[PDB]
Amino acid sequence: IRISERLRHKGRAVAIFDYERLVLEKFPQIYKVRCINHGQFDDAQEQLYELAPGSVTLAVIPDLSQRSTTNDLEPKVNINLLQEIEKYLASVSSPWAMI
Amino acid sequence: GLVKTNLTEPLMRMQSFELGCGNVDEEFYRGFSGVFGLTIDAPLRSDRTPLMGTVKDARTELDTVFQVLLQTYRQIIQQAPNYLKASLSDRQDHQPFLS
Amino acid sequence: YQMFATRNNKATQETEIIHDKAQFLQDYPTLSRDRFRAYNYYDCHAVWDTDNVAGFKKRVLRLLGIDDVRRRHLSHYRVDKDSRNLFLSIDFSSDDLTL
Amino acid sequence: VTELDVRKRLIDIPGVRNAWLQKVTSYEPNIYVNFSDKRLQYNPPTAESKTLNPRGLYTVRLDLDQDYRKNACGQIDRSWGDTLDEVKQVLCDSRNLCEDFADIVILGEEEIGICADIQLETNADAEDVLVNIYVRIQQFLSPRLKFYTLQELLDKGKSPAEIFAGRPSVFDGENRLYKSHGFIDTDELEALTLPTILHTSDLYQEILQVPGVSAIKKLSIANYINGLRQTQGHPWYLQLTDQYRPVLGVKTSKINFFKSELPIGVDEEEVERRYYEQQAAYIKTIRDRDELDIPVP
Amino acid sequence: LPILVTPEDVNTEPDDPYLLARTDPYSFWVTIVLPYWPQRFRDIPFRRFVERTLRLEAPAHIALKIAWVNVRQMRDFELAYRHWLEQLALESCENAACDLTGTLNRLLKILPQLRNVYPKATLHDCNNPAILNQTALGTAN
Amino acid sequence: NLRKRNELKSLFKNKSRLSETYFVELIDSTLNKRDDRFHGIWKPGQTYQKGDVVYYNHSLWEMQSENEICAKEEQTPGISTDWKSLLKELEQKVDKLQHE
Amino acid sequence: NLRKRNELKSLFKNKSRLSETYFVELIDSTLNKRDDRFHGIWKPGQTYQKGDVVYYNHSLWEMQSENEICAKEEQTPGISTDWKSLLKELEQKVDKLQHE
Amino acid sequence: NLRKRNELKSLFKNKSRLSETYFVELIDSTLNKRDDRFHGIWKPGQTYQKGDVVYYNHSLWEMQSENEICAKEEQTPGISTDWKSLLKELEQKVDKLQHE
Repeated sequence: IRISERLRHKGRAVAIFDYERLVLEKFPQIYKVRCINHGQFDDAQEQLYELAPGSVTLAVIPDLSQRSTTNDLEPKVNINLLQEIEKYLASVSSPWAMI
Repeated sequence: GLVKTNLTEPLMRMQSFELGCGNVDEEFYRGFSGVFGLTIDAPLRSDRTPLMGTVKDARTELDTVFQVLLQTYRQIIQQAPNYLKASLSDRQDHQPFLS
Repeated sequence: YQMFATRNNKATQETEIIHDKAQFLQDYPTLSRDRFRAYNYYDCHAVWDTDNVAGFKKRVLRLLGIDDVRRRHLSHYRVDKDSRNLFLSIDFSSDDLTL
Repeated sequence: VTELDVRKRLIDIPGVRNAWLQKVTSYEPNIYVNFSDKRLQYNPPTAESKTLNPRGLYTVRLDLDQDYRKNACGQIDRSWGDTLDEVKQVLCDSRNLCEDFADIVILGEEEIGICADIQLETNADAEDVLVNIYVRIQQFLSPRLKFYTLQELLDKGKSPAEIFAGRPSVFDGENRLYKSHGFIDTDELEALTLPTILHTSDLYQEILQVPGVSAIKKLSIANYINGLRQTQGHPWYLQLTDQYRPVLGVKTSKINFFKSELPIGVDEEEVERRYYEQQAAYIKTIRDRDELDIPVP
Repeated sequence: LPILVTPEDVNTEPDDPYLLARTDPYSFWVTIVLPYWPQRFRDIPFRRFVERTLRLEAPAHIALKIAWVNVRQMRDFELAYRHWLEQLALESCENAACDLTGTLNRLLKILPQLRNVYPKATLHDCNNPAILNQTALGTAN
Repeated sequence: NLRKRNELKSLFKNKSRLSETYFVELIDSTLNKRDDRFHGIWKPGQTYQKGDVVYYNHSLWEMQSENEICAKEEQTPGISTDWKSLLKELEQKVDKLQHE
Repeated sequence: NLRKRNELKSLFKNKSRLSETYFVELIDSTLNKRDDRFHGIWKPGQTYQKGDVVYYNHSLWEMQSENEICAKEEQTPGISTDWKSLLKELEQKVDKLQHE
Repeated sequence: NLRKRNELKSLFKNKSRLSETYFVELIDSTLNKRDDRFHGIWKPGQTYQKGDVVYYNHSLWEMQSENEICAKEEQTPGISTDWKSLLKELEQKVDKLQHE
């Protein structure tokens, strides 16, 4: 599975398929992910802008199949892991993309 | 490798110096360039220097050629000692009268 | 997808699918490798009626089933101005038997 | 696709020693937005306005080697026009969607002059010590990258997926597409950047490593451009000019030598000749298929 | 190019993702022009599936503009587009272009004018019924 | 016309300040290919005006047309009827006498 | 002669610090109409020296007189006996042969 | 080709800061004797390339040899077989016709 996916995205992130598969392989604790094209997120307002050329946004869900938490119907991901994924993706993509 | 990176222009300058004084050793340059695979074209006459200029200009030119030649010479001499034991332990078909 | 009623025998459809798959498999590595590359505007001999186009065009046109990827004219309709208004006829005015 | 992937391609062009990219953040001509007339214009509508810089443009900074070839009439000169043409032809053949290149800039160089008072050991010779100082400082300031063969990188334990990550294909069938000198190590590419501030302690700790040097009584540095001193100097740090690479100014440095409160003479011109002679050599050549690809058994 | 702003925008931030998209029409924008008359391109359900495919393949951070045009505007675009490409190449290929700016200015006047073609509306009751979101209005006379 | 290389080189030294008279003397003393009508070797992609002089193969040519023209790739001095030269008229005339 | 436009354009940038050298290369690399003896098109009001070359109608002319002259309005190359040209001597000679 | 002396003189004024566009326009608008192939009068001690044009006595000469050469004090256009000219071929041909 890993090598057949690499033979297609070449280890670089330029398209919806590339962002999604590069995350699911490196971080096994994610269950599902979605790549949003040309979209930006505003932290202060908690608003997403649907048209913003030059930005990319991702939304992720934790696994939770072998551990229990305080809200299993609307779970969250830890803040340190959200930053760890942004750094990895910034190193294998264009310099002009904001993630 | 070293010779292919470094020793073309010194050869051209030496050959021009020799043509200036009225005699060229074509066999030497042909042999050297054929052995190492270089390209030394037909030269011009440097009858301008260094027997026709300030004794400093006459000094600088000669030192400038000598420095490059000696750099490459020293690099080879310095790197040689690191291969002696491998030149022995890498075969089982040495001549018996030497082994 | 077959938009219109297909009169091809099932054997012909399967043969066409095999043909298309073999061609796609032979082409793939260069369709994938340059998926993010733009056209070269430095090449002053390859402006029109050429394949000097972006990889995006090549991939998308292959996925939709169009087999000609070039900068060609796509408009073949023109409007002219015709000033010829003179017209010959011969007649026996009896019931307009005319040529 | 990324910055290092372009640096590795530029460094593989004959005549280029290193390269850097920079984003364009100020675009000329300036463009202003007129809200009253709802249009873009060259003029500042309010004289207090912002310039609407468009995004997607790069600035290429080149470091060229100096060939100094001998002319037909007997002199020495340097010509780089063909290198600029080749760099442009290469770059315009590899740009991505929605990106362009604004300009290409050639970097200059600064000379760093060093003034110092060194105490020597009894069993020492100032001449060789000074030669070693010049060699070590020059190696410190201007490192060069090494090109590898595929096999000698595989012998370091790197999987092919990490070696071929960003390279464009060299061969298509039996046709060579471009000429290549080998592979560059990413870990070493990421460590070569342009500094802005020099710190004297980085020279203090390396001068203290030469055999025969006992203690450093005085050390300071100064900036030279075009042979003229630009400033007065500073004991602890120096700021560099944006467009220039630091090198060692051997002709403008002065290091005094004292053994137990007694001065010792040094033949400086012979030191300079010895410094030129002891420079290390390097290999940069064109390689064939056997050293570039991996055939089917 | 046009920018589509109003005076009330002078009191907001220039970095607003919605405002910045309107005042900066030069960054990560791409235009695709297609003819409408071919018989597979006259089918609106097919027309919409083709648009979706183009958006999946394009890079993540790039936005597209897609227009389906008639015969009059397809020729007006192709002639101006061709002449600008030839002049752009000559400046790069040894500074040999003539009238580069004039060729550009004649292209910036056609891009804002491209529009999609839809069939005319006719009311349905109990031969081509009007369907909401995919029909155009006529004129009084 | 006024100054030589060794006189112009005397105004641009290492510690001096610039001034407008230096550039006036620099501009007047070199050859202005627009104002003195001489463009060197013919190149396609240029624009020329009435009276320009250009060197093409083994001849100097003056442009006759009074309106500006764009130097087209496949219009070259000798093919078109914009340019003119005497070394070709006289050449053909002497060839004729030689043949006669 | 030493540098091209693309090499000279490489020394003058906003973020570059200039010097005496750049101007030496600028002056040596362009055409000095005084030192290389070529003035383009004839104009009245100039002063010329022995050896100057000037283009007047369909011919290049070299000045013969050894002392400086002022280009007078009603003295023009062909009328006066200062200038000279071969495309006129040869022209007249071939005209003579043609007539004979 | 783009600008005149009176337009270039307008960028260097009593209170005008420098910029790179001024020098771009200065370099493009004057004659670059390397890139446009024209060197004026022949001089001893200069190196030439294929295609150069040079004025020697009453004639313009183009270099034929494809490799760089050096102006030898003895080798002068007309003596050597590097250079070429038409005003000499035609001259000799018309002289022949005149004699015949």
